[PDB]
Amino acid sequence: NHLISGFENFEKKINYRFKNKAYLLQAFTHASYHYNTITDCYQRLEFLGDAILDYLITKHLYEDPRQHSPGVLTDLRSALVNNTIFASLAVKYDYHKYFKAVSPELFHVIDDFVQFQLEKEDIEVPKAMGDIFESLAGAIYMDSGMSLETVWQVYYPMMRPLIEKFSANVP
Amino acid sequence: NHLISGFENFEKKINYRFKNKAYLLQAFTHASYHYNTITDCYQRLEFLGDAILDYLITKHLYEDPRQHSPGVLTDLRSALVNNTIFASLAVKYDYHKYFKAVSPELFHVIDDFVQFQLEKEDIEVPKAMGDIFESLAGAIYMDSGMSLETVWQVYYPMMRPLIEKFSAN
Ligand SMILES: [Mg+2]
Ligand SMILES: [Mg+2]
Ligand SMILES: [Mg+2]
Ligand SMILES: [Mg+2]
Repeated sequence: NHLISGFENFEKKINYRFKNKAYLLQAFTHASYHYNTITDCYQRLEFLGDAILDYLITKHLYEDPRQHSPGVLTDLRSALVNNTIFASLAVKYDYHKYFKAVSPELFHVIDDFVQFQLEKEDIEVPKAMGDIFESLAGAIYMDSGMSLETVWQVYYPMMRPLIEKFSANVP
Repeated sequence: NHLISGFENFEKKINYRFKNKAYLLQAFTHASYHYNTITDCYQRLEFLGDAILDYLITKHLYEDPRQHSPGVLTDLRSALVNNTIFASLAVKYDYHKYFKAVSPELFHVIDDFVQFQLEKEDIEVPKAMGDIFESLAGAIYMDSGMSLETVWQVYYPMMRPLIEKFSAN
């Protein structure tokens, strides 16, 4: 191994410590990362985290005292639950530094996207960065004994600025 | 009281008795149903129910001991969480008999779909039936104090046949 080396720094950035680091490793393992022979890649956990985040965001929007009407609920959800915004948040919280892959093509797309985001429509969005925003939510869920509340404790702080920005002026 | 007349039979069909029948009424109230001026229409409950069902079905699929691959999980979820399957289940459980709306076109589309399902690509699927499969889940969630487990106690029995069938194919 060197597989889990360095993960403590990520845990500090999102403020969550894994009990079973295998979940965190799985979350960050791309299908091309053949050097990880101890867990699967992140796809199963992405499948799970995807629905988890959809539910948590939906619930938050539904409960917001601003009492959005249905068309607005729908627009807000569309704008907060999509691969592009999930990627932008992943790179904002350094997920790309712990991602594991073997892909010069991913490197290129991620690198351009990360640069472009820091200076902030035809920039290519790296879908994998959105996918690990989802997979990590799944990992946290699984690590905490299937606790939605733990996931939201971690994820709400990262999403709150866009939630507030969009809920004041809906795209 | 005019508005909730006969809802006790629906409650028996799905095996859930509402603590506050307002949520049941709201779940079945289409935006066109101008006679109801005591609750909102179903759309806010549909918004919530939609994500609730996607979570519960995703979770079920992920936990299945066959350890479906990602590709399979994704295909099963698409086959199980779509407006058409939801509309077919709503109708199978008589949701259409309690739907409140003012729209001949909608009821015509529902009638034809209900018939087509009894006779069982061409047929028009009434989106509103899928929408109220979602809204009722949202309603049960609210009525039960935002309990995901109560929703699934009601909804799993309705979905199990299709979950088991698609999961074997
Ligand atoms: Mg989703
Ligand atoms: Mg994804
Ligand atoms: Mg949905
Ligand atoms: Mg719907």
